[PDB]
Amino acid sequence: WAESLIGLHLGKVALITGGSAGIGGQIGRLLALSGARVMLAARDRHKLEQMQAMIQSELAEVGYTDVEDRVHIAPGCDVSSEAQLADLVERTLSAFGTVDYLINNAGIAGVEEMVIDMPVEGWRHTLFANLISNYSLMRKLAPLMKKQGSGYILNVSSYFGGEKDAAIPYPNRADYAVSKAGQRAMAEVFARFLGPEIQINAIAPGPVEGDRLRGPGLFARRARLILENKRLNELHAALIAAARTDERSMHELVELLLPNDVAALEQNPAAPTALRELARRFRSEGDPAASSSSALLNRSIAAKLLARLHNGGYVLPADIFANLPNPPDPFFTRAQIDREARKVRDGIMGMLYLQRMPTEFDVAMATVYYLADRVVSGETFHPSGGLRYERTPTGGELFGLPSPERLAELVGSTVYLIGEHLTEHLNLLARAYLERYGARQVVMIVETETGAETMRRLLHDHVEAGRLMTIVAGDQIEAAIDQAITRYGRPGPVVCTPFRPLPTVPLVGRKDSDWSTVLSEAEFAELCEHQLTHHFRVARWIALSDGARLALVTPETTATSTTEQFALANFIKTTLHAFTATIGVESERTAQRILINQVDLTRRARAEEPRDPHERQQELERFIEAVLLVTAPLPPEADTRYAGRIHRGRAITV
Amino acid sequence: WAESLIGLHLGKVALITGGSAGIGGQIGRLLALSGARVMLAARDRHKLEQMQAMIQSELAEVGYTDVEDRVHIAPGCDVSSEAQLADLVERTLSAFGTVDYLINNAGIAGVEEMVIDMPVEGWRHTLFANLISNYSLMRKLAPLMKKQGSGYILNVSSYFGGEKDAAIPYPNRADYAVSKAGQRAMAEVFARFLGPEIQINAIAPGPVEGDRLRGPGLFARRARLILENKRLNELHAALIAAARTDERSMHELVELLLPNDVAALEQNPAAPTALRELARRFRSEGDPAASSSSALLNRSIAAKLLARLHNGGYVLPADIFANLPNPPDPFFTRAQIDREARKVRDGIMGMLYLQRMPTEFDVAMATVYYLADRVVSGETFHPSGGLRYERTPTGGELFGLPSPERLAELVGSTVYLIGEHLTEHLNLLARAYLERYGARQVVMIVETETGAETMRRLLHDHVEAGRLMTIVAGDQIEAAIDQAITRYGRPGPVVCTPFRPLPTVPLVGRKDSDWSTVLSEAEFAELCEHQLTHHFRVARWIALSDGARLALVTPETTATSTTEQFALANFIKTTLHAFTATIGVESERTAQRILINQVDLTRRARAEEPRDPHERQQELERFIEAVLLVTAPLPPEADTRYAGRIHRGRAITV
Ligand SMILES: NC(=O)c1ccc[n+]([C@@H]2O[C@H](COP(=O)([O-])OP(=O)(O)OC[C@H]3O[C@@H](n4cnc5c(N)ncnc54)[C@H](OP(=O)(O)O)[C@@H]3O)[C@@H](O)[C@H]2O)c1
Ligand SMILES: NC(=O)c1ccc[n+]([C@@H]2O[C@H](COP(=O)([O-])OP(=O)(O)OC[C@H]3O[C@@H](n4cnc5c(N)ncnc54)[C@H](OP(=O)(O)O)[C@@H]3O)[C@@H](O)[C@H]2O)c1
Repeated sequence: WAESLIGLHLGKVALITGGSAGIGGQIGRLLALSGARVMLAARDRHKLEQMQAMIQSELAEVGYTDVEDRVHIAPGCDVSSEAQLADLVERTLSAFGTVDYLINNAGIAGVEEMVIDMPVEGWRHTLFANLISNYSLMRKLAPLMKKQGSGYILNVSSYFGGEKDAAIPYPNRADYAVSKAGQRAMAEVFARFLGPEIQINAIAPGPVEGDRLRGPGLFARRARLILENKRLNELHAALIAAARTDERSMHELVELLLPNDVAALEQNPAAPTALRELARRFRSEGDPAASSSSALLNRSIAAKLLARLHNGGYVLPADIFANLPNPPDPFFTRAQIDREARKVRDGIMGMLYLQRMPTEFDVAMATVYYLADRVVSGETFHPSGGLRYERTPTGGELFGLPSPERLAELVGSTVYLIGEHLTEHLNLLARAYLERYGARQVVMIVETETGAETMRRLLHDHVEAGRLMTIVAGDQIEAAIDQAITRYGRPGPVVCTPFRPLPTVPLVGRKDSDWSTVLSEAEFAELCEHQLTHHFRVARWIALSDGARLALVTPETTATSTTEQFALANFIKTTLHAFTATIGVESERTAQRILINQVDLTRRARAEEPRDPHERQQELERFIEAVLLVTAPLPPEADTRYAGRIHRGRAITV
Repeated sequence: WAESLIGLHLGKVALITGGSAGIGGQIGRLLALSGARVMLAARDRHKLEQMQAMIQSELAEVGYTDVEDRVHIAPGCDVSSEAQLADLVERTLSAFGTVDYLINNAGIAGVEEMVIDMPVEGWRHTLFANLISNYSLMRKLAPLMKKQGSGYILNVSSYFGGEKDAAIPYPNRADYAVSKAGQRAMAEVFARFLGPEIQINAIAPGPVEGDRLRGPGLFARRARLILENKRLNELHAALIAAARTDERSMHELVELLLPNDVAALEQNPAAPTALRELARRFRSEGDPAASSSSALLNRSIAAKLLARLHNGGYVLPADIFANLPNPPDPFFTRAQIDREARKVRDGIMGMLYLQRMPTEFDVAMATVYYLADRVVSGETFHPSGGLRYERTPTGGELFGLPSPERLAELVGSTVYLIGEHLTEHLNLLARAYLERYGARQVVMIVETETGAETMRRLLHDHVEAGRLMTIVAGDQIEAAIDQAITRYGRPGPVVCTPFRPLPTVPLVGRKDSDWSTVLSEAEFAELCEHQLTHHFRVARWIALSDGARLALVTPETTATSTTEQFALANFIKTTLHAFTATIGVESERTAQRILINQVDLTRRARAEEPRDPHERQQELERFIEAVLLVTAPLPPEADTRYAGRIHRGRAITV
């Protein structure tokens, strides 16, 4: 079977991250059988040595000599650490010289939580390990590839990273979905800069049979979260619903859960109907051996609940769940978790056209044959069948304005605008809301005092009339939104624009250059912070603000933007669609059920941009219409199952 | 080099259409070296024998025995002929038994004209050869594949067939682009039915170095058309412009071109400014050795011009260009055609990220490795780099209503509605136009008298008031539009809905069945006639009707549509986007510059469909808004280069 591999990749040096197990282990193994010298990078030393030994043995059986020189290892390499990536490259270069193939395979599962329960640092950690690491390794190895006249960058993405012009929601996995989408987008936008010497593609496999999924594996962990998230979401919504029709504070309502007894809560006449009906449901649909049928929650679900309530603005002591009786193990039975795990597996098998999952060997084989193709760049290869998940087309240009009825509902509204560098857009938008649609007030949340002064001057008349308020956020956007809430009231429309413009630096260096001016690894992390994390932070906080309609706005491209700006802006556009689409679906699972959509100021081609002042004014009017379409209120009566998903997770191009 | 191929496809029977040359010749050759028994199908016998001999010789050099049994030929096989496809299968089955791989490689260039100059039969011929032939061959070979428990259908599509959720315009190649898009869509929708036994994918190569493109090849033919279409479009527009400001009939204006002398026309004081400025330009920008600088046209361009004028409704004798002096050869010089051909080549090389074209061997190699992958279905593999052409995202759901100003311009308008089976949609739309937007009249163009009576009854009040007229088109839609023009005046909005519903037959048969109830090869041709050719015919005619705004409406899917209806409707949706996007770009090249866009009543998932009467009414209101958005007039002042392309070739999902 290995005879088709002999000489396929002979004379090539390949670097494989996550090379000690899974798909990466198989890629490294098959590249070695193909004639390549491979460097396998991962954290655990033993796992790497075991894999190195297995490959070296196979290579000897096949007929290779000096097998120790063909398979090297780089232990203690966590891809989320920049210093560890710099050490990887130095170790690889000293061992084999110039790297031909950079296989960006490592990809952590991530936080595995809904955005509202996702810590910001946990989201940053996923981006560092799965996305930023890919640029960092390319930045270090592409100068040597360009100098020798050839190279290959392969990013191992996923079916759940979506596609060109379509986003795929991945509920509970937004950080992961964004990182996968960014790996594909990197191949798409850097292709033109890296060519003709370097090829850059992505692989997007569908679900793969192996340790990651089988194990507690991804399926078993997803099963436990389904049951944990079900208990959390049901408690959260019922407490929010009770708060609307009850005189007691959230503190007093949460106190009713302290005996942590499902039966006692159901039988409590002093408890609101919403909480009593909830207790009825827990005992009625639960496993009697599971303590989750007799107890409302454990300290872990209690901590997730408290954090949601605190983020939502409810005043509760941090020690409210300190004396909470801990339920005896198991909270969820083996029977419950296994039933849920098999339902996850069956659902995936039913979606696959071939009704079978590939093995890691199957994916790696297809990838290794694909790597021999020298005439393709900027593409996403699908080595295995994808699912039947919802695809959200991104980039619709033909749209109108919402109905006059929806527009009339903006009269007396509270509008929040977030931004700084887009001064024209912010001034035009605040004026349309106050002058055309009779909004009561606009709260202009800027980054700096210089930004606050620029806006107060541009909007002087509305400032003096008390119609426009300014807040300086700095790097504390959540606390600034909390200041906006206490001081001016909860918002209706929320327009989130980036505080920073895109950088204007080269994306590749000249063949004989040191690449010293090229976008650094730190600058790429900064692009992600300002153009991705910025919106994630706002969306995470605004998702618990009842009645909000959030518009996530991407950077602006013009007829005079540099080619590098076009690349980075299109990289952002695509990566953010994954986030917008995922949180769009997650919103339906919460009691607030806010609207979240994306308005794109970025286009693919320079030719499509306005060229004269009339065309510029048309573009600026389209921006107002696009923002109004996603921020006008969708009446409760109209928010049906059908119309609800139409008004969430969409992206429109100005 | 062939050692990596040994045993890769051993024990497989492959059928390759267009197997005597190009990419197909290389696929057959490489499949044979891989261990497969190959049947090569094409028209010319000599070309097939030459290829068969070359492969058999290589096979012997590599070490194979009984080489004559491994490579067979099927001459006189034109894929556009159904009878010839039935003979192909019988010949292949008798030679090697069950076919494992059906390689649908044959793909004719097509008509190579703008839609307005594209004969309807020429468009049908491309669909028969490039698309219908693919279903026909699958219909004959898939029962044997399913019975043996394995099979593979590979459709050779193109980069110019677009992608999932994105259309790519291919000006002058609409028939070809549609056929390519349909080959990809076939893989996408049949995957779930054909699995788990049969795999179905498409390959979408970008431009390929070879005889097709080099030759007179595709580049040289495209160069000659650029110069021919330039002379035709410039003459056509100038004659249309002159007709607006001149007292003379089109007949009398065309008479000024009869001396066929560029100099005499420029120097003619009796000729309108538009024609005199045009003559100035021909002499000024022309090659002096080319008779196109001294003569206005030849009989070929004169025939294309006359046909446009006749289709546009101008009264001219068929013999107007009978006595036209024929210009001496060359009409366009070698220097002119070569300059244009190299500009086509340079433009393609500049768009390719790798700045190089693959060879036929490169594409075929990548394809043959791809064919070994057993764990992927419903995908489009890109074996070579694509261009940087405009991508039109298709399926935007978030849209509003046009401005009240644009809406107010519908007062007193002439509306044409084309349809029959969508009775609810036609009645609702005609009522909105007449009752809500004060349109003067609606002309309801149906297929049959039974359809006319159904509509006259549903719209009885508007019929009696003289506000709703009915026309019975039959299979003569162009003549019916001409009857509408003479009798009721030229239209503003034109809503083109299919006359026929989608069939409700199985798409695959049971493993042990005869497949006798499965959608036949004739029924698939009929689907294409009613759901693709129907809109093409209307769009081809309406493109010359000044002031028209055309909406192409796809079939309807509901929460109760069969799974087969969902597949065929999604097949249509995607295939039509290619047409809409192409004609969208072509419209800018004409003097009429009408709007053409697509409104989709088809969705990908059943779950997205309305489930109750309230959700159904919301869906029906969205249909009205979507149609209004594409049929409200775009004022001349607003039709800028920027805003013009935004309002053409788009597709929105209801
Ligand atoms: N499995 C699927 O169904 C599937 C489908 C589509 C896409 N993918 C993608 O395919 C890639 C590989 O997936 P897989 O299934 O092979 O995953 P896996 O089994 O989890 O991969 C584990 C490998 O990655 C290493 N690794 C884990 N965390 C690391 C870190 N922080 N830094 C460096 N190495 C690390 C592991 O060793 P250490 O723990 O010692 O570091 C081991 O070598 C990922 O990019 C994933 O997103 C997977
Ligand atoms: N070339 C490119 O740049 C490119 C790029 C993307 C996609 N494609 C696609 O790739 C496929 C093959 O293209 P190619 O470049 O190899 O084309 P090609 O050189 O024109 O292919 C010619 C081959 O097809 C046969 N053929 C032509 N018309 C036929 C008909 N009516 N019935 C049966 N066989 C017929 C020819 O033999 P006879 O004349 O004897 O019949 C010969 O075997 C097509 O589907 C094309 O759309 C090509």
